[PDB]
Amino acid sequence: YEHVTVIPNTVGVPYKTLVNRPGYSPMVLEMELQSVTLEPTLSLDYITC
Amino acid sequence: YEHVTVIPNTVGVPYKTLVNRPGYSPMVLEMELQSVTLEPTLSLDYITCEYKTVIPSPYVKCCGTAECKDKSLPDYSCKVFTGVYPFMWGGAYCFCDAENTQLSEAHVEKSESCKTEFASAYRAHTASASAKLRVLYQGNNITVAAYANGDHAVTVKDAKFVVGPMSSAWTPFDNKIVVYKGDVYNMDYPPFGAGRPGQFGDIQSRTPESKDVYANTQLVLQRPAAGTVHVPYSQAPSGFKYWLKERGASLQHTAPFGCQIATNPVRAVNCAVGNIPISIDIPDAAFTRVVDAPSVTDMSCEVPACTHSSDFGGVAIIKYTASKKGKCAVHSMTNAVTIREADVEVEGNSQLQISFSTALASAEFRVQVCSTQVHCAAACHPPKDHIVNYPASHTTLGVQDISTTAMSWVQKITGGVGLIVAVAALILIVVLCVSFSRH
Ligand SMILES: *[C@@H]1O[C@H](CO)[C@@H](O)[C@H](O)[C@H]1NC(C)=O
Ligand SMILES: *[C@@H]1O[C@H](CO)[C@@H](O)[C@H](O)[C@H]1NC(C)=O
Repeated sequence: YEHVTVIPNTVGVPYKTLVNRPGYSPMVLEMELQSVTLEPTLSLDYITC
Repeated sequence: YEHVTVIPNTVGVPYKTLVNRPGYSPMVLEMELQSVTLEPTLSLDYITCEYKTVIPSPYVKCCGTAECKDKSLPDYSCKVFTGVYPFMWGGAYCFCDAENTQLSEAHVEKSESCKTEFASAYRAHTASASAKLRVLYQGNNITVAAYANGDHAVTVKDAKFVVGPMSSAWTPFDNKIVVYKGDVYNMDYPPFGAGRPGQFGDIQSRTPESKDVYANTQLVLQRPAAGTVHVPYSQAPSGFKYWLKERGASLQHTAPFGCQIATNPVRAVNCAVGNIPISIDIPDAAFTRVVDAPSVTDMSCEVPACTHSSDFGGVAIIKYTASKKGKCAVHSMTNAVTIREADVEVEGNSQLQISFSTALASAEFRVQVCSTQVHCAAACHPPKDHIVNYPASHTTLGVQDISTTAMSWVQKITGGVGLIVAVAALILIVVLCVSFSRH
């Protein structure tokens, strides 16, 4: 019951995914991105003022 | 009619049987065997238990020489030791210095525990089989029971029937069996009066209250220490008392085909071996005339979803047109497909949905609904799960097993060479017939 799919990294575009498990009515799920955050690991060297 | 059928000895799989009386609507009877018990004939050989070493006070013969008296006790042991000078709290028990002797005597008996704590050695030879069968007869579940030898007719609700004899005579019990409280062991116990010391059967009696007993315990009395009043003797390590350690595994776990062993009485339950014949006679009152049953037309079958699995993974919707309201029997003419439902209520121009089990990936099968066959073409998919906790019910499949594209593929692969062989034969013929007009 694990469905693996690949969606483009674009916010605000609804994507349709069809899960068809045999003997069950097909189901379409719409997926929507809202934010993709890239948090880098920071290391403070020094400050200036 | 008198209907004879053979069903496999497997618990939890319901089998449907089609009774076809000419001029009468077919009748489907659903039978499922609940339990099959194999109670073997028991012959009590003997009982064994813990012994008790009865050791009386030693006969100290002071200033004299003691004499052993010959008694007929089992494992009777007596030994006279010379030159004993035993000491008590206030010195020597004997006035004489050296001519005093110690007579040591000992004998073995059954312990009291023999009435409660005991092992029995039985001789099992033949088993009487009996079965309890549930039959879906006329919309009702009826439960019957009879011994499956083929010579016990049971008539319930006007249905006369007899069961067995079993096709296979296999039994999990051997000739020699040993029974202890709730555990049964297949063991070649030593015969009665020939036990070995330190082994199973060192002390044997015939019944829990008998008075004579056989014993082979190797009791050997040793010489007592100087000035010590005690009775040293060689220990008799009871084979029964440590029998409870090297037992291994009882037959409950080791018997093949999943036989369950119970005691009081000892019996083998649900031994999945072979098939069983059952003959059921029933007069015409259960039967319904072909004219009295509704007829049908314009039958079509569609399988919108099918998966070949242990459960009812196939569902088929049959659109039809009938003539009147009534009960109709459904039966598969193909052994590879099994329908859960046996009887349906037909009305008119309606449609029916049935659940079926199959092991074949494709299923081209004809179903005789209301004494009329309809062909259904299906394709079934493998299931996601590998382990089921209940056994399958669609197991009847072999090597001539129809499938999907496969047989078209083996057709397309069989583009043989016989055309090229024929044109080479033509060349050979036209060479021979230049001068082969005679032979
Ligand atoms: C219980 O003990 C009685 C007497 O000691 C004996 O006759 C009987 O077989 C025993 N039953 C069980 C189930 O142990
Ligand atoms: C008969 O018993 C079986 C199992 O208990 C059940 O599935 C079936 O519906 C019953 N049928 C009737 C008519 O009682």
